[PDB]
Amino acid sequence: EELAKTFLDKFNQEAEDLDHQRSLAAWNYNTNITKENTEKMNEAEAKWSAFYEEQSKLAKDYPLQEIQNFTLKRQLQALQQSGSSALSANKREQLNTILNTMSTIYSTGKVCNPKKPQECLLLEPGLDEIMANSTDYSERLWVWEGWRSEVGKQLRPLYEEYVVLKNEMARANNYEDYGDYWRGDYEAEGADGYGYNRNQLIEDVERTFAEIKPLYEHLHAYVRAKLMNTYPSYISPTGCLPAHLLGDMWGRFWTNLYSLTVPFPEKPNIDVTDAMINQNWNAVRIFKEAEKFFVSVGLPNMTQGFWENSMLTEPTDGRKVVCHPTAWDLQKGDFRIKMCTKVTMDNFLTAHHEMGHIQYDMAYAMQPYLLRNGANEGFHEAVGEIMSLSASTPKHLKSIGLLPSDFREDNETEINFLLKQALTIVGTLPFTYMLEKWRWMVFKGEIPKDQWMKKWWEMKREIVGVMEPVPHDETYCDPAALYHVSNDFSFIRYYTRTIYQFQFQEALCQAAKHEGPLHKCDISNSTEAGQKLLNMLRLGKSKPWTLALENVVGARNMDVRPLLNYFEPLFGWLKDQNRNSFVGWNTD
Amino acid sequence: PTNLCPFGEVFNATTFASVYAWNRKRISNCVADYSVLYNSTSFSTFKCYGVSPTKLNDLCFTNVYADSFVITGDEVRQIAPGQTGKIADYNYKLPDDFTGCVIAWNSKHIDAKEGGNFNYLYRLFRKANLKPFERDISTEIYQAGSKPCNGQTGLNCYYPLYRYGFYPTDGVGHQPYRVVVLSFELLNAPATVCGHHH
Ligand SMILES: *[C@@H]1O[C@H](CO[C@@H]2O[C@@H](C)[C@@H](O)[C@@H](O)[C@@H]2O)[C@@H](O[C@@H]2O[C@H](CO)[C@@H](O[C@@H]3O[C@H](CO[C@H]4O[C@H](CO)[C@@H](O)[C@H](O)[C@@H]4O)[C@@H](O)[C@H](O)[C@@H]3O)[C@H](O)[C@H]2NC(C)=O)[C@H](O)[C@H]1NC(C)=O
Ligand SMILES: *[C@@H]1O[C@H](CO)[C@@H](O[C@@H]2O[C@H](CO)[C@@H](O)[C@H](O)[C@H]2NC(C)=O)[C@H](O)[C@H]1NC(C)=O
Ligand SMILES: *[C@@H]1O[C@H](CO)[C@@H](O)[C@H](O)[C@H]1NC(C)=O
Ligand SMILES: *[C@@H]1O[C@H](CO)[C@@H](O)[C@H](O)[C@H]1NC(C)=O
Ligand SMILES: *[C@@H]1O[C@H](CO)[C@@H](O)[C@H](O)[C@H]1NC(C)=O
Ligand SMILES: *[C@@H]1O[C@H](CO)[C@@H](O)[C@H](O)[C@H]1NC(C)=O
Ligand SMILES: [Cl-]
Ligand SMILES: [Zn+2]
Repeated sequence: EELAKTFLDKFNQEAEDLDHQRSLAAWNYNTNITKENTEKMNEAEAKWSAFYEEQSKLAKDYPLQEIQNFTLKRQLQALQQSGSSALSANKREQLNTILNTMSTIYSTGKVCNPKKPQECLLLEPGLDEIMANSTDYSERLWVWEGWRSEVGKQLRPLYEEYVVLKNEMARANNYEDYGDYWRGDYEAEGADGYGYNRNQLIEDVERTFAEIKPLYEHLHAYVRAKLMNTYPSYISPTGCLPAHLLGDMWGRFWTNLYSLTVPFPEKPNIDVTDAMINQNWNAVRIFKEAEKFFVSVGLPNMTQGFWENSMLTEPTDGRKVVCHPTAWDLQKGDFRIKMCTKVTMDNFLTAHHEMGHIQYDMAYAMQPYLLRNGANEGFHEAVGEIMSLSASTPKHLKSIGLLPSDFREDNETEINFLLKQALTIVGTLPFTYMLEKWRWMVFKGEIPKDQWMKKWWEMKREIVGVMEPVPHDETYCDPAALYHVSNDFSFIRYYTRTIYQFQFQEALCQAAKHEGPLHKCDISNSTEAGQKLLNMLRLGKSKPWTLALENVVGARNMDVRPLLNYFEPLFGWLKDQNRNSFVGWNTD
Repeated sequence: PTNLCPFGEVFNATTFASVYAWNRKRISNCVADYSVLYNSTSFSTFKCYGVSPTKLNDLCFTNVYADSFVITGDEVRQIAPGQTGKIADYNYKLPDDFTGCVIAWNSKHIDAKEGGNFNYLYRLFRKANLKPFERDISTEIYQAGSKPCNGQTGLNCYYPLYRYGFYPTDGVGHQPYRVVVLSFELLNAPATVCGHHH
């Protein structure tokens, strides 16, 4: 019969044993960047790739349509379909050389002050600051145009080669293109009303986006109004936002426009970061607090190894380290978080997010290795933000921590809070959907390489209401200058994550019997809501996500309504501010 | 009986047996203080079936058998009567009528080390489950399929032993544990393995 199972246990045990060794090699790099430590990663990164190619091919020996137990079939299909880069010897290694070269050209980017040529700066510490802190248009323009000039253009020939070999690889695995391969993540077979085809996704993305667009349009016109105060004569009242003038290096989040857009300046601010400095909070205590949050809903504490093996403080060893936050599942009950956590409110909030991922890793280790993952790529980020929704409410900040508890929480601070939320969450939705709609089109061939930038900026102008300072011909590769694009990461997950968040937090809060506005809901102290979430995490990828969603929110696809409900008060407010102005944007 | 039962050799042994190759010793004509066993906080697991540890110092048995191997912490649940899984099925199976005491303690300090320690093995696959107290050190190639193996590792033909990799960073459930199973045997024979009180 199905000897596949007796094959799988063999894979399950050889997988974790080496992936354990891969993870350890990678972690020793990220916390201690050496020539020796970089090299050892490649050896383990080499062995793992070699290991998969044989299992992928060996998996193909077993036919997926003889397998009846859907849980066993699901793992088999992942092994024979995914990672099955049986492409060609000279192309499994050309692709890898392309994938390192793009990854490291981005990592090693340095652009120079056009007026101070010997002053050149990396993105990861430095240029990011200008783009989060500056209001000097010309200053932002060169940092923006420079990165897109210096690193983007070098990445353009690589992206083109990247495209062909990836499309080839995905063709070999019975996929229309790499985009199809990527969307495949949301595919799920149950043949019982829980089935989901890849080509439902673009329909469901464009369906929900249509519901989000009003809200975004109003958040856009409001943010445009307050920004003409800072840049009169560069922002037209009727047109697009310049791309270099948003929260960060791309328009990815609008968070750092809050200073500029806060509805009610004269309300005392809500930023708890000074209170921690006053109170001598340090990295450890922030996580001890996030631990209390999870414990309080009935999730486990952290592991002892998490404390001893994690990196919370950026080292003063002179040890050079990648400070970008991540949550590591190293396969052996060894969970760690890698974060240069400074004593702020925003870090406090992310430490809740990133410990969200650790909980989800801990929650599904009862699964065979091939099923230790989130039900789709959207589920892990949704699970970490669910945490920040509750821990950022004023109700939470009072109770455990240092909002003063003499704090007035009225309609004016609530609008202040929602606007802060929308800038980061609702702002990112157009930016993210427009990016995957480019890539999907590029992989599908709907955009010739002779019109990549021509059709990128056009799409930016049409969908994000964002436009570019300087005109870009086909020598630039602007999308390549975001990390996920040049590091070959699927991106629509940050969209689907966003809709999931509010589906969860609504149903979860209803289990916590919270009454009133969904956005003042804090789940803390609710073992009832924790158990509701803990059930689905445990499932991992072992059931179709459509079934996993319903076991929490009682729905089987993206519903935008909770997100609309969550921001309902900010919607009415924004529509009043814009009431006798233009809502939308010109495309000239 | 005057001389002391050498349980100390079993427990303070420096070297410990891989589990498919599990070590048995018979303890035979001696008097023991079992208190030194239970009155001790090294032991994560100490479960007894058919006996109650506090009374083991009154009780004489005809023989006691000490089986000792290393296993991961999560697997110490498998060393029990009526239990299932790759250890209980393919390396060590206790009988449903077991009267004795599984004893286990964490041994990350000795049996795990930086880079990994791979000196321990276990049997992922077998044609049939084991018999109770059946030991099997075969290195024969497992064939689940029809096409045989000629000592050939390939489609449906797998080498039956895998190494533990024990690292200091490993989560507690995957850290090495030393285990010791004491069987207290009652035959209609004279009984010379006695607790401290006659
Ligand atoms: C992570 O959290 C667990 C869970 O602890 C419970 O939950 C937290 C949130 C608090 O409410 C605790 O008060 C709860 O107990 C911790 O595990 C517990 O650790 C404590 C020690 O701090 C244990 O208490 C001791 O138990 C001794 C006997 O142990 C034996 O029996 C227990 C219970 O049946 C069994 O779990 C264990 O395997 C042993 O066989 C005893 O000598 C002593 O006097 C005291 O009672 C408590 O038993 C543990 N509970 C469980 C369920 O294991 C972890 O310590 C914590 N980890 C970290 C890294 O902080
Ligand atoms: C051996 O250990 C046992 C416990 O396993 C000890 O007795 C128990 O432990 C408490 C200590 O808090 C004693 O006060 C009680 O008498 C026992 N508990 C119960 C519930 O009865 C015992 O004392 C130890 N042996 C010796 C000789 O001290
Ligand atoms: C970083 O790697 C080198 C390589 O030997 C090692 O000597 C050094 O101690 C490492 N740093 C830490 C903090 O372990
Ligand atoms: C599939 O295999 C699992 C393995 O534990 C089993 O529990 C389950 O009952 C089987 N059948 C189905 C329909 O899932
Ligand atoms: C949890 O319970 C304690 C008990 O008094 C309470 O003070 C705290 O505010 C509760 N948590 C939240 C988030 O309200
Ligand atoms: C050796 O093990 C025995 C068995 O419990 C114990 O009584 C003895 O104290 C041990 N020797 C030590 C700890 O030096
Ligand atoms: Cl861009
Ligand atoms: Zn994350």
